[PDB]
Amino acid sequence: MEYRLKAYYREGEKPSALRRAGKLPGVMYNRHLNRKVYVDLVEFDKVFRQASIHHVIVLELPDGQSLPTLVRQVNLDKRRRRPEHVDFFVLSDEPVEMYVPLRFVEIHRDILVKVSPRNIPEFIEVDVIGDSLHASDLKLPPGVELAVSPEETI
Amino acid sequence: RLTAYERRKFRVRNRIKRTGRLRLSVFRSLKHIYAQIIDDEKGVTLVSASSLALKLKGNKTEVARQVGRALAEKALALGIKQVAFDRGPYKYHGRVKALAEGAREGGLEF
Amino acid sequence: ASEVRIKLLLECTECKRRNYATEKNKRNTPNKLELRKYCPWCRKHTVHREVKI
Amino acid sequence: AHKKGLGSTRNGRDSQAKRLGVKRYEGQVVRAGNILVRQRGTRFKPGKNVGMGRDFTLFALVDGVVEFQDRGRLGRYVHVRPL
Amino acid sequence: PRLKVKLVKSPIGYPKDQKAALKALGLRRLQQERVLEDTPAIRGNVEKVAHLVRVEVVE
Amino acid sequence: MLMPRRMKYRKQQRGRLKGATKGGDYVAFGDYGLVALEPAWITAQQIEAARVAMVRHFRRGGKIFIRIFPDKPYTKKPLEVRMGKGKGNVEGYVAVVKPGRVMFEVAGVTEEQAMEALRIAGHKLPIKTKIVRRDAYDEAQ
RNA sequence: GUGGAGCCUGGGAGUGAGGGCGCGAGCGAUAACGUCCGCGUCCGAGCGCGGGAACAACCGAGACCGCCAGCUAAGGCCCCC
RNA sequence: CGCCUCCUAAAAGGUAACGGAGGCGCCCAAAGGUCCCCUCAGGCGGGACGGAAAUCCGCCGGAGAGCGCAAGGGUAGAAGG
RNA sequence: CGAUCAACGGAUAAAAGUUACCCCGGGGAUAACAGGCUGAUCUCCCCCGAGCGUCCACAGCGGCGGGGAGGUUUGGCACCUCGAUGUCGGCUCGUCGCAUCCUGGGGCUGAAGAAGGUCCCAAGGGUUGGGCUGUUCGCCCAUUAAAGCGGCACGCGAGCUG
RNA sequence: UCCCCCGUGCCCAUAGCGGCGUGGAACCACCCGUUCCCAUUCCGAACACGGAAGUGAAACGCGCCAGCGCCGAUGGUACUGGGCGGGCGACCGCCUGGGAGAGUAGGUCGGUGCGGGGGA
Ligand SMILES: [Mg+2]
Ligand SMILES: [Mg+2]
Ligand SMILES: [Mg+2]
Ligand SMILES: [Mg+2]
Ligand SMILES: [Mg+2]
Ligand SMILES: [Mg+2]
Ligand SMILES: [Mg+2]
Ligand SMILES: [Mg+2]
Ligand SMILES: [Mg+2]
Ligand SMILES: [Mg+2]
Ligand SMILES: [Mg+2]
Ligand SMILES: [Mg+2]
Ligand SMILES: [Mg+2]
Ligand SMILES: [Mg+2]
Ligand SMILES: [Mg+2]
Ligand SMILES: [Mg+2]
Ligand SMILES: [Mg+2]
Ligand SMILES: [Mg+2]
Ligand SMILES: [Mg+2]
Ligand SMILES: [Mg+2]
Ligand SMILES: [Mg+2]
Ligand SMILES: [Mg+2]
Ligand SMILES: [Mg+2]
Ligand SMILES: [Mg+2]
Ligand SMILES: [Mg+2]
Ligand SMILES: [Mg+2]
Ligand SMILES: [Mg+2]
Ligand SMILES: [Mg+2]
Ligand SMILES: [Mg+2]
Ligand SMILES: [Mg+2]
Ligand SMILES: [Mg+2]
Ligand SMILES: [Mg+2]
Ligand SMILES: [Mg+2]
Ligand SMILES: [Mg+2]
Ligand SMILES: [Mg+2]
Ligand SMILES: [Mg+2]
Ligand SMILES: [Mg+2]
Ligand SMILES: [Mg+2]
Ligand SMILES: [Mg+2]
Ligand SMILES: [Mg+2]
Ligand SMILES: [Mg+2]
Ligand SMILES: [Mg+2]
Ligand SMILES: [Mg+2]
Ligand SMILES: [Mg+2]
Ligand SMILES: [Mg+2]
Ligand SMILES: [Mg+2]
Ligand SMILES: [Mg+2]
Ligand SMILES: [Mg+2]
Ligand SMILES: [Mg+2]
Ligand SMILES: [Mg+2]
Ligand SMILES: [Mg+2]
Ligand SMILES: [Mg+2]
Ligand SMILES: [Mg+2]
Ligand SMILES: [Mg+2]
Ligand SMILES: [Mg+2]
Ligand SMILES: [Mg+2]
Ligand SMILES: [Mg+2]
Ligand SMILES: [Mg+2]
Ligand SMILES: [Mg+2]
Ligand SMILES: [Mg+2]
Ligand SMILES: [Mg+2]
Ligand SMILES: [Mg+2]
Ligand SMILES: [Mg+2]
Ligand SMILES: [Mg+2]
Ligand SMILES: [Mg+2]
Ligand SMILES: [Mg+2]
Ligand SMILES: [Mg+2]
Ligand SMILES: [Mg+2]
Ligand SMILES: [Mg+2]
Ligand SMILES: [Mg+2]
Ligand SMILES: [Mg+2]
Ligand SMILES: [Mg+2]
Ligand SMILES: [Mg+2]
Ligand SMILES: [Mg+2]
Ligand SMILES: [Mg+2]
Ligand SMILES: [Mg+2]
Ligand SMILES: [Mg+2]
Ligand SMILES: [Mg+2]
Ligand SMILES: [Mg+2]
Ligand SMILES: [Mg+2]
Ligand SMILES: [Mg+2]
Ligand SMILES: [Mg+2]
Ligand SMILES: [Mg+2]
Ligand SMILES: [Mg+2]
Ligand SMILES: [Mg+2]
Ligand SMILES: [Mg+2]
Ligand SMILES: [Mg+2]
Ligand SMILES: [Mg+2]
Ligand SMILES: [Mg+2]
Ligand SMILES: [Mg+2]
Ligand SMILES: [Mg+2]
Ligand SMILES: [Mg+2]
Ligand SMILES: [Mg+2]
Ligand SMILES: [Mg+2]
Ligand SMILES: [Mg+2]
Ligand SMILES: [Mg+2]
Ligand SMILES: [Mg+2]
Ligand SMILES: [Mg+2]
Ligand SMILES: [Mg+2]
Ligand SMILES: [Mg+2]
Ligand SMILES: [Mg+2]
Ligand SMILES: [Mg+2]
Ligand SMILES: [Mg+2]
Ligand SMILES: [Mg+2]
Ligand SMILES: [Mg+2]
Ligand SMILES: [Mg+2]
Ligand SMILES: [Mg+2]
Ligand SMILES: [Mg+2]
Ligand SMILES: [Mg+2]
Ligand SMILES: [Mg+2]
Ligand SMILES: [Mg+2]
Ligand SMILES: [Mg+2]
Ligand SMILES: [Mg+2]
Ligand SMILES: [Mg+2]
Ligand SMILES: [Mg+2]
Ligand SMILES: [Mg+2]
Ligand SMILES: [Mg+2]
Ligand SMILES: [Mg+2]
Ligand SMILES: [Mg+2]
Ligand SMILES: [Mg+2]
Ligand SMILES: [Mg+2]
Ligand SMILES: [Mg+2]
Ligand SMILES: [Mg+2]
Ligand SMILES: [Mg+2]
Ligand SMILES: [Mg+2]
Ligand SMILES: [Mg+2]
Ligand SMILES: [Mg+2]
Ligand SMILES: [Mg+2]
Ligand SMILES: [Mg+2]
Ligand SMILES: [Mg+2]
Ligand SMILES: [Mg+2]
Ligand SMILES: [Mg+2]
Ligand SMILES: [Mg+2]
Ligand SMILES: [Mg+2]
Ligand SMILES: [Mg+2]
Ligand SMILES: [Mg+2]
Ligand SMILES: [Mg+2]
Ligand SMILES: [Mg+2]
Ligand SMILES: [Mg+2]
Ligand SMILES: [Mg+2]
Ligand SMILES: [Mg+2]
Ligand SMILES: [Mg+2]
Ligand SMILES: [Mg+2]
Ligand SMILES: [Mg+2]
Ligand SMILES: [Mg+2]
Ligand SMILES: [Mg+2]
Ligand SMILES: [Mg+2]
Ligand SMILES: [Mg+2]
Ligand SMILES: [Mg+2]
Ligand SMILES: [Mg+2]
Ligand SMILES: [Mg+2]
Ligand SMILES: [Mg+2]
Ligand SMILES: [Mg+2]
Ligand SMILES: [Mg+2]
Ligand SMILES: [Mg+2]
Ligand SMILES: [Mg+2]
Ligand SMILES: [Mg+2]
Ligand SMILES: [Mg+2]
Ligand SMILES: [Mg+2]
Ligand SMILES: [Mg+2]
Ligand SMILES: [Mg+2]
Ligand SMILES: [Mg+2]
Ligand SMILES: [Mg+2]
Ligand SMILES: [Mg+2]
Ligand SMILES: [Mg+2]
Ligand SMILES: [Mg+2]
Ligand SMILES: [Mg+2]
Ligand SMILES: [Mg+2]
Ligand SMILES: [Mg+2]
Ligand SMILES: [Mg+2]
Ligand SMILES: [Mg+2]
Ligand SMILES: [Mg+2]
Ligand SMILES: [Mg+2]
Ligand SMILES: [Mg+2]
Ligand SMILES: [Mg+2]
Ligand SMILES: [Mg+2]
Ligand SMILES: [Mg+2]
Ligand SMILES: [Mg+2]
Ligand SMILES: [Mg+2]
Ligand SMILES: [Mg+2]
Ligand SMILES: [Mg+2]
Ligand SMILES: [Mg+2]
Ligand SMILES: [Mg+2]
Ligand SMILES: [Mg+2]
Ligand SMILES: [Mg+2]
Ligand SMILES: [Mg+2]
Ligand SMILES: [Mg+2]
Ligand SMILES: [Mg+2]
Ligand SMILES: [Mg+2]
Ligand SMILES: [Mg+2]
Ligand SMILES: [Mg+2]
Ligand SMILES: [Mg+2]
Ligand SMILES: [Mg+2]
Ligand SMILES: [Mg+2]
Ligand SMILES: [Mg+2]
Ligand SMILES: [Mg+2]
Ligand SMILES: [Mg+2]
Ligand SMILES: [Mg+2]
Ligand SMILES: [Mg+2]
Ligand SMILES: [Mg+2]
Ligand SMILES: [Mg+2]
Ligand SMILES: [Mg+2]
Ligand SMILES: [Mg+2]
Ligand SMILES: [Mg+2]
Ligand SMILES: [Mg+2]
Ligand SMILES: [Mg+2]
Ligand SMILES: [Mg+2]
Ligand SMILES: [Mg+2]
Ligand SMILES: [Mg+2]
Ligand SMILES: [Mg+2]
Ligand SMILES: [Mg+2]
Ligand SMILES: [Mg+2]
Ligand SMILES: [Mg+2]
Ligand SMILES: [Mg+2]
Ligand SMILES: [Mg+2]
Ligand SMILES: [Mg+2]
Ligand SMILES: [Mg+2]
Ligand SMILES: [Mg+2]
Ligand SMILES: [Mg+2]
Ligand SMILES: [Mg+2]
Ligand SMILES: [Zn+2]
Repeated sequence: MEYRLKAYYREGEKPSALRRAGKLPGVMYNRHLNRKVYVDLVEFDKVFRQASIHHVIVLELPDGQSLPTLVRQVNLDKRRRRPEHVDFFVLSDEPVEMYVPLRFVEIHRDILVKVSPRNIPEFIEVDVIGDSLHASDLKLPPGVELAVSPEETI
Repeated sequence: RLTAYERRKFRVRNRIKRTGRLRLSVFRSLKHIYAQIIDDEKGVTLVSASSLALKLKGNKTEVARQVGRALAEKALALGIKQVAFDRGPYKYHGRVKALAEGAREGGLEF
Repeated sequence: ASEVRIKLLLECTECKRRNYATEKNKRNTPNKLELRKYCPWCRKHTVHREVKI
Repeated sequence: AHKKGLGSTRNGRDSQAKRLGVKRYEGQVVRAGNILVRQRGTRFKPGKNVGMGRDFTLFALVDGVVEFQDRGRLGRYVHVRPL
Repeated sequence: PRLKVKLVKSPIGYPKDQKAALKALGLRRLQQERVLEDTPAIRGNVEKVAHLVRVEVVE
Repeated sequence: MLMPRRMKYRKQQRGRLKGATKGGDYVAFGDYGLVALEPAWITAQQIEAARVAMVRHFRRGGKIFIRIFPDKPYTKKPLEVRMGKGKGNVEGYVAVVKPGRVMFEVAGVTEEQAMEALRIAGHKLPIKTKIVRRDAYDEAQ
């Protein structure tokens, strides 16, 4: 955390023309906006492989705005195994739900958390086959709330 | 989840409304009895009566017959003669029956 | 119809004319059927009795 | 030329098609008695000026115009509006 | 405005509703040009056989 | 060998085989997977063969996930018969498999153990395949 | 929308062995110039014409007659051509 | 080999094969008419004999019960009792 | 009211077989031969490398699975032929393919030599006489460098046999 | 005209489950009785009648809460009418028009007609 990605607005360009032009059709939304965007495909690839829906990506739209977003959806073309659309969720102060990784001192790689965008952690640390514990017994740093039923096995 | 009360009230009301007549609907509380003749095609009550409006008291049955005559009296005024009786959740008996007997006595056709 | 479920006529008990055709299960209903039915000849309702078809 | 014996199928029966469905659509002019819907059970329900026969057949009671109405949990009704 | 319509490709082997469309427009022989009104109902038949035909807007 | 324990109906009409796989296109459990590039009816014997090959390479180690199941009854008439007289008897089961499907996944093993095991498995398969590794695209689904 | 359109009454039929192809299914073996239906097409009856080496049904195109005239369609433009 | 239900059947109807699965050749004197009333299955907790399951009580429960018998449709605002 | 007229639009009130002693009218609208299409089955060739091979995956092998070729098997289908395309085998007479039996040339070998194994190239020539059976095939005898496998309408009955 | 309640419709869960708060003057309910009408396969529980001491505990009405339920974009995709190609096939691709389902953001603890009682 965190990363930056150029992002440009689109209106009537065909997604097929953009995809053929090496770009990634996408959308930007929250409670207050909704914009059709596109990122450059290769640029997005090297950010998302690291940022991966857990970590914040700041979009640098040409109009000067640096809007902080979380990737909320990536539809893939099932034949080619290539992304074909991205949902960038514009983060603002209101509390959001997101997936936070889990690093252990192994079912769930991450966990769903209700948090404010200020308090977005990088880690949630775990402890010490076949044994296992549940999300009930978990760390919960400042600002974060277990966004499931603790009946989840980890 | 419906109670037997609501099932009964739908059961008799469904059958009445199929005939298309103006519906003389009767509601009976522990104290008062109320009547209103209803157009279900327009969703409009055409004429009403009740012990609460007429400020009557005494024998609930004897009062029930009175609102029947009172409802009929005002009904014939506006042209309403034919009508279908709506006992809703009530047995055709006692207070409801007396109100029914009253309305006929005043000239309503049912 | 069957051997136990037999066809039968209904005869007006007042003018003796058979007016209706129907069936019964004679094991379940051994007694002769008696039913009020409208008799076209007597132009009125009347007791009708089962007879052999 | 060897010819291998063959078994047989126990199936091969089907019943005549019954030609069910709606017979007059919304906006069509009909005459009292016109059949409106052939159906099994009350897929559609008789609305205003529509009768229902012993086999759930919906039919018009007055000359007029057919109208449909989807009452949600109350069911789909067919109406005939007087001309 | 009106539509000048030239039949430039044979209906042989195409479905009958497309052959009927050509008839509604009065196109009977190849290379035949017809100027019809630019109504939505004439336009619908022109678009139906658009792969058979060449359209130009006139006046 | 795999097959349904019970079934509503013994015989299915033959499939069509159009379109990319409906689901199961992202790695869900293991680290590496084996992806179908062409459609096919994969038989239970093919699956069981690709599976044993990956076991004898993992020498009983690692984890193996099989994410296709042969539920489609496969029918064949007895030899030399004429046509007709009803449908042939069920002789086996296939899993419909379309391009993009993750058929197998492995884990608990090194990257070199898994790539080779998945390569051997694909030789047991009547289609072309492709080995994939769990990406973030996978974990976002 | 005036078309070898449509509706009504009546006279005369012939047909009730189809076939190929495209698409959609079943049967077959995700076989057959295979079989069986559905929508469409063509041959059938266009074994008349151009293309496809030759070739009913693939592509082009619906031959009233004549011309030692012109433009195009599929397909072609090194020679046979 | 006639009849019914489902699929095949390509979201009107219809649609074939020695295609995939079942059923009918009865029954009911109420299991028919009408009026009035009532509402299931199952889960859990409680209760002598008493059990997985008899009958009883509480709570939850929109219909997964029931509607003589195949299947489908329908249905407690009843077609069920 | 009397129908398992159930072959259920129900020929009579009333009805089963056989024909290699067979006949006629028709059909290549429909089977048997051969061809054709197809290639499940058949023959042959590959991919994978689990195991065998004391050791050693690959000298020789190749679990489970995967991909093809050919068109000599059995078939599937029913497209020319039922106003006839003679149908097994043999004899005679050839001719062709090569996935080669021998002879010639090679590589590898778990090739000391000799002798083999396996694969590659190679169709010029060669590829015996008998016993049994109608036989094809096959088994047997005695040899051999070898005693190949298949196509030609299961090559060849206006050439013979029967 | 506005607020509350009662009755009766309409939309057919954005209207529900659950949690909580709240209301008795009026209205409604429970309630007090079971002589009378009428009623229980037993039971005044229900249905019904005669009442008015009490209580809003239950029910109902009105609010607040998004845990469940329910609704749900935009964008992209699948598919597809019509038009064209590709592959031995299994199957794939282009143009033009149409365009889901899932899911994401998000929304919702109802809205409204008619009559009656009350209130300002
Ligand atoms: Mg930058
Ligand atoms: Mg990339
Ligand atoms: Mg999420
Ligand atoms: Mg008084
Ligand atoms: Mg009263
Ligand atoms: Mg009422
Ligand atoms: Mg009877
Ligand atoms: Mg008479
Ligand atoms: Mg008798
Ligand atoms: Mg044969
Ligand atoms: Mg044969
Ligand atoms: Mg033979
Ligand atoms: Mg049978
Ligand atoms: Mg059939
Ligand atoms: Mg039929
Ligand atoms: Mg049929
Ligand atoms: Mg049917
Ligand atoms: Mg319909
Ligand atoms: Mg009736
Ligand atoms: Mg409307
Ligand atoms: Mg209406
Ligand atoms: Mg053309
Ligand atoms: Mg053409
Ligand atoms: Mg064309
Ligand atoms: Mg075409
Ligand atoms: Mg076309
Ligand atoms: Mg059309
Ligand atoms: Mg012309
Ligand atoms: Mg012209
Ligand atoms: Mg159209
Ligand atoms: Mg099929
Ligand atoms: Mg499917
Ligand atoms: Mg197979
Ligand atoms: Mg099969
Ligand atoms: Mg079969
Ligand atoms: Mg069959
Ligand atoms: Mg698949
Ligand atoms: Mg493979
Ligand atoms: Mg890799
Ligand atoms: Mg990837
Ligand atoms: Mg999913
Ligand atoms: Mg004509
Ligand atoms: Mg004509
Ligand atoms: Mg004509
Ligand atoms: Mg006509
Ligand atoms: Mg005529
Ligand atoms: Mg005529
Ligand atoms: Mg004549
Ligand atoms: Mg004829
Ligand atoms: Mg015929
Ligand atoms: Mg035809
Ligand atoms: Mg046909
Ligand atoms: Mg035919
Ligand atoms: Mg065909
Ligand atoms: Mg041909
Ligand atoms: Mg074809
Ligand atoms: Mg095509
Ligand atoms: Mg089918
Ligand atoms: Mg095969
Ligand atoms: Mg054919
Ligand atoms: Mg074919
Ligand atoms: Mg076919
Ligand atoms: Mg055809
Ligand atoms: Mg032609
Ligand atoms: Mg020709
Ligand atoms: Mg010719
Ligand atoms: Mg011809
Ligand atoms: Mg030609
Ligand atoms: Mg030519
Ligand atoms: Mg050629
Ligand atoms: Mg040709
Ligand atoms: Mg021609
Ligand atoms: Mg053609
Ligand atoms: Mg073309
Ligand atoms: Mg033409
Ligand atoms: Mg002409
Ligand atoms: Mg011409
Ligand atoms: Mg001409
Ligand atoms: Mg020129
Ligand atoms: Mg050109
Ligand atoms: Mg040239
Ligand atoms: Mg030449
Ligand atoms: Mg030449
Ligand atoms: Mg030249
Ligand atoms: Mg028949
Ligand atoms: Mg029958
Ligand atoms: Mg249909
Ligand atoms: Mg159907
Ligand atoms: Mg019809
Ligand atoms: Mg036919
Ligand atoms: Mg069956
Ligand atoms: Mg049977
Ligand atoms: Mg009786
Ligand atoms: Mg019954
Ligand atoms: Mg009764
Ligand atoms: Mg208990
Ligand atoms: Mg017990
Ligand atoms: Mg039962
Ligand atoms: Mg049964
Ligand atoms: Mg049910
Ligand atoms: Mg018989
Ligand atoms: Mg007979
Ligand atoms: Mg017959
Ligand atoms: Mg019939
Ligand atoms: Mg007879
Ligand atoms: Mg006789
Ligand atoms: Mg006989
Ligand atoms: Mg005998
Ligand atoms: Mg004889
Ligand atoms: Mg003899
Ligand atoms: Mg003979
Ligand atoms: Mg003899
Ligand atoms: Mg003789
Ligand atoms: Mg003789
Ligand atoms: Mg003789
Ligand atoms: Mg003779
Ligand atoms: Mg003869
Ligand atoms: Mg003779
Ligand atoms: Mg003869
Ligand atoms: Mg003859
Ligand atoms: Mg003939
Ligand atoms: Mg033939
Ligand atoms: Mg025939
Ligand atoms: Mg023929
Ligand atoms: Mg034959
Ligand atoms: Mg033959
Ligand atoms: Mg033959
Ligand atoms: Mg021959
Ligand atoms: Mg043959
Ligand atoms: Mg021949
Ligand atoms: Mg082949
Ligand atoms: Mg082959
Ligand atoms: Mg084979
Ligand atoms: Mg090979
Ligand atoms: Mg070893
Ligand atoms: Mg070694
Ligand atoms: Mg093998
Ligand atoms: Mg193969
Ligand atoms: Mg092959
Ligand atoms: Mg093979
Ligand atoms: Mg051949
Ligand atoms: Mg052969
Ligand atoms: Mg060939
Ligand atoms: Mg044989
Ligand atoms: Mg053959
Ligand atoms: Mg044929
Ligand atoms: Mg012949
Ligand atoms: Mg001759
Ligand atoms: Mg001849
Ligand atoms: Mg001859
Ligand atoms: Mg001859
Ligand atoms: Mg000799
Ligand atoms: Mg030879
Ligand atoms: Mg060679
Ligand atoms: Mg040699
Ligand atoms: Mg040598
Ligand atoms: Mg050697
Ligand atoms: Mg040695
Ligand atoms: Mg040596
Ligand atoms: Mg070699
Ligand atoms: Mg040689
Ligand atoms: Mg030789
Ligand atoms: Mg001898
Ligand atoms: Mg001999
Ligand atoms: Mg021999
Ligand atoms: Mg032998
Ligand atoms: Mg030797
Ligand atoms: Mg030697
Ligand atoms: Mg010899
Ligand atoms: Mg040979
Ligand atoms: Mg030979
Ligand atoms: Mg040959
Ligand atoms: Mg042969
Ligand atoms: Mg032979
Ligand atoms: Mg033979
Ligand atoms: Mg021969
Ligand atoms: Mg010969
Ligand atoms: Mg001879
Ligand atoms: Mg011979
Ligand atoms: Mg000869
Ligand atoms: Mg000869
Ligand atoms: Mg000859
Ligand atoms: Mg002889
Ligand atoms: Mg005012
Ligand atoms: Mg209310
Ligand atoms: Mg309201
Ligand atoms: Mg709560
Ligand atoms: Mg309170
Ligand atoms: Mg409350
Ligand atoms: Mg109070
Ligand atoms: Mg107080
Ligand atoms: Mg008493
Ligand atoms: Mg309360
Ligand atoms: Mg929610
Ligand atoms: Mg909805
Ligand atoms: Mg949605
Ligand atoms: Mg959309
Ligand atoms: Mg697609
Ligand atoms: Mg399209
Ligand atoms: Mg379609
Ligand atoms: Mg269309
Ligand atoms: Mg298309
Ligand atoms: Mg092609
Ligand atoms: Mg293939
Ligand atoms: Mg496409
Ligand atoms: Mg596509
Ligand atoms: Mg499109
Ligand atoms: Mg579009
Ligand atoms: Mg949606
Ligand atoms: Mg979105
Ligand atoms: Mg949300
Ligand atoms: Mg949400
Ligand atoms: Mg809210
Ligand atoms: Mg809510
Ligand atoms: Mg509110
Ligand atoms: Mg309301
Ligand atoms: Mg209203
Ligand atoms: Mg008001
Ligand atoms: Mg006031
Ligand atoms: Mg007011
Ligand atoms: Zn009489």
